[PDB]
Amino acid sequence: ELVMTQTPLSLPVSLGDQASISCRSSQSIVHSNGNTYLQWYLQKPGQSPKLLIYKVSNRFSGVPDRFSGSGSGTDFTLKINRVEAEDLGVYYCFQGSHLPPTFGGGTKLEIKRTVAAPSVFIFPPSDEQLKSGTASVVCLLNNFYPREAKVQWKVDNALQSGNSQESVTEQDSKDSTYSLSSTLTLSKADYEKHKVYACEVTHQGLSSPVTKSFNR
Amino acid sequence: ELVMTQTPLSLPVSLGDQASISCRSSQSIVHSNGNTYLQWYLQKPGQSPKLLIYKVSNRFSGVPDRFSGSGSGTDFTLKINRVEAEDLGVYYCFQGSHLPPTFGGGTKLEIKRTVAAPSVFIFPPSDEQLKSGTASVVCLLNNFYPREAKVQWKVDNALQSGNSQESVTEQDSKDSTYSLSSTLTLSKADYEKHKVYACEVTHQGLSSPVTKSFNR
Amino acid sequence: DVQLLESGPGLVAPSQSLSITCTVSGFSLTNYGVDWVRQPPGKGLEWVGVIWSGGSTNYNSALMSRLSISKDNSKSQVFLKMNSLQTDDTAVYYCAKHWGGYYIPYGMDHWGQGTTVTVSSASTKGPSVFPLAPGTAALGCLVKDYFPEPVTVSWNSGALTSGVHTFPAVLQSSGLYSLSSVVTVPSSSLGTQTYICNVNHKPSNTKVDKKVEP
Amino acid sequence: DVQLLESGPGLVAPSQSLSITCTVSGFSLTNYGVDWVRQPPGKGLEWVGVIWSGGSTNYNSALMSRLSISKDNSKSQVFLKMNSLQTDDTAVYYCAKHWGGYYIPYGMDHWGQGTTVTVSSASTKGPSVFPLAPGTAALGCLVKDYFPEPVTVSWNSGALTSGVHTFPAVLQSSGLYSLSSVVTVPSSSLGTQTYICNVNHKPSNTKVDKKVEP
Ligand SMILES: Nc1nc2ccc(NC(=O)CCCC(=O)O)cc2[nH]1
Ligand SMILES: Nc1nc2ccc(NC(=O)CCCC(=O)O)cc2[nH]1
Repeated sequence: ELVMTQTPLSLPVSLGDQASISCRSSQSIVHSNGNTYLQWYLQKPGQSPKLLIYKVSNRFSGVPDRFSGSGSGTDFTLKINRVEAEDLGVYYCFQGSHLPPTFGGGTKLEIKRTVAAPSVFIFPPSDEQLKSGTASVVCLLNNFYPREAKVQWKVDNALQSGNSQESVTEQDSKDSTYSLSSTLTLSKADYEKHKVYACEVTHQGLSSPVTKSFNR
Repeated sequence: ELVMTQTPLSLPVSLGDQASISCRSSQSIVHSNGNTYLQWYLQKPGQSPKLLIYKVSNRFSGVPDRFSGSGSGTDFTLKINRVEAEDLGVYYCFQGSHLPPTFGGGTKLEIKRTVAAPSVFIFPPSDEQLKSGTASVVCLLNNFYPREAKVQWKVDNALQSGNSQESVTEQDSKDSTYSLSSTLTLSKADYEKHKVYACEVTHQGLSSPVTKSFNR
Repeated sequence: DVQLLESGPGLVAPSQSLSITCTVSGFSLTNYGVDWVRQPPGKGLEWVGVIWSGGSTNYNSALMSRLSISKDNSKSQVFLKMNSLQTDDTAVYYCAKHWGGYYIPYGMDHWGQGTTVTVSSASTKGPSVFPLAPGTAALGCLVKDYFPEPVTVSWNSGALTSGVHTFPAVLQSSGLYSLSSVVTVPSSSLGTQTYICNVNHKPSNTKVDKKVEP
Repeated sequence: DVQLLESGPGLVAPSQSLSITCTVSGFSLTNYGVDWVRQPPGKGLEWVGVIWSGGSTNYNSALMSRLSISKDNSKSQVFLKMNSLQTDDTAVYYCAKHWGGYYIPYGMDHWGQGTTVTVSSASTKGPSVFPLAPGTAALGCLVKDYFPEPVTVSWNSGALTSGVHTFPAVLQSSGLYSLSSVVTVPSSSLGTQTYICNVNHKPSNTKVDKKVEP
């Protein structure tokens, strides 16, 4: 069975730069009828894949001129002349010359943009939630770049560990930023034992670590 | 991120034939010190992996002369002459020239041997199991080849469906055979409702189906 | 207009069977082959099978023993059925329309949104939704303790779109998922406008609208 | 003589942390690097990380934000620690000794037996063991309703090894595993010899011996 080998696995690229993604087949994908059925798809965050290129080099309708496919036999390339924010996603090559057809492993396009510090917000547990016996405290880091950030939880200045979880969005398709939630979970009992709840955020865009806190 | 492409994914080969496995790298794995650190490992059923070849072509101690590695740059082959039952397993190539090191996807070597018909046994549920509320009736197909086998349950000649599960061993390292279990699971109540439990087996080494049954 | 939409059970127990229906619109199944493609969490696309226009099928090698695909041309429905579900089979399943060529398509021009299948012996649980009370103000909803994926979240019945971040759910040690949706809004509007998050969890048939006040 | 043996918790809940120790014998950690390699169920080998003889480490890209490897040369122990465990992380984890070369090893000469980590919120359950009762006679043991993997089975405390088949476990709709082990023996010995199956389930600390009779 044919293996399709895509490289790189991830491709950080600055806005406005060139991009080149490679797909190699383990054998020729030239069909005996002369056609070479190699396609490229882009799957954006939250979306279903969409056809970009078919038969190696033909652009599907709606696909901007910026995208082009080339190659032959076993060696194929997708190129993007001037990467834009909206080109963010996972590109997959696909072969239908040989049964069974197969996808490549994917190349994750990440956009490199300028530094943007997060806006930091803290939310105490809702009254509604307390009424059910649990206490979630949420720290929100909104619209930042790069992805790397540190969020520490402190309860009456006692650094927390083991009792919180982070989620980070996929990179944004319009401004190439990220957002991040850190949720601290405590029993209602334990929540009501302490006064000061602090979210402490470290990020390259900030001049110093920023603490957001509240008193219960 | 260097990708290692190993083909084929599965490699059926007759006893005493030559097997040939391919490993291609996404870039040259010739180190700047002139060595190319490509290794081949074999992982046998129920075993930890074991080193066969290092530095493309060198046999690890104990490795029979039947195994030979070759290749250069980005293209590498493992060859096994006179394939033996003990060669059965999953072969991986592995690259240590570049950080991070990477394994290939593996190649499952399956031995093709002459046809062997299963021996068939049926087992009633134990009295212990019934007195806890469930009846497992087990049909065993022992030591056959090839893998494909048809097991049908009949209860008082009623063909059963949806109430059974099948497990098949990995191929055997000494005689290249398989064994299969088919488990028919029933409520104690439903089991004590019927008399005849029949396991009916079709296989290529049999000239007709073989039924094994018992009366409760 | 071409549309495809997968429908399935959401949660299936291990060893049991998965039936999914792809309902198709704006083209005829008598004329187009359809593919099934799946995507395991955080992994890549995997080709599952094809049912051609004329009705013949081909399958993924790994899955062919446990897989069947069929269709009803008159109903515009394609059916995937898989037996002996393993945890591995947890994925988003997609059906996709063929485009181009005669015997081999040039590509898959339309895809459904996908249906999420979780293979697990756990039972369905609907979420609890809690408000995250507020020149920029952030507000949100905490969508907590549900199983399985997915939940969908909107704000003001979809009228509110800019500044919404619905975070990927996180699996808790309880084995239940939790996620939050936040929106950024003008501080001036906090007195005037109401903000309602509309949370939907189809496997439990739960639908919540939560007003998020200061 | 060279040995490596991994030790871990068996079952870890999602979001929580994993600690594995690899204990080594017959060589010194001050002289050899050791790799960590994992194998998810039914999938290939994945390199996880390395701690070099001098103590520096390198990690897998996908896991490195959540991964640390350290060691204690004096105690001949290497430790892997991973945070925020996902269902994905379910695998057999192996440590492996470097062999050959100076800065870059030629290969991994010796590997431990591996240790099975299941990332799940379910609780441990020890197995129920029922007899499968008998020129050639088959007998067996039905090892039912345990969680997580693995169980080991032997016969007559390991004296009986030929003709033993322990089938891969099947995951049932209850979320519990079941398997059977069978042994093939001389019918004539069904009156002279006793047959006992020894069943070990480390994650539940459960050990069962079952005498199998006609
Ligand atoms: N979206 C797609 N689904 C499929 C299914 C099968 C495809 N290719 C083939 O069947 C090629 C067979 C070649 C031959 O044997 O003539 C190609 C294909 N593309
Ligand atoms: N069993 C193995 N574990 C490892 C870890 C790392 C390996 N390779 C490298 O570190 C390459 C470094 C190349 C260089 O010298 O710059 C190679 C390797 N093999």
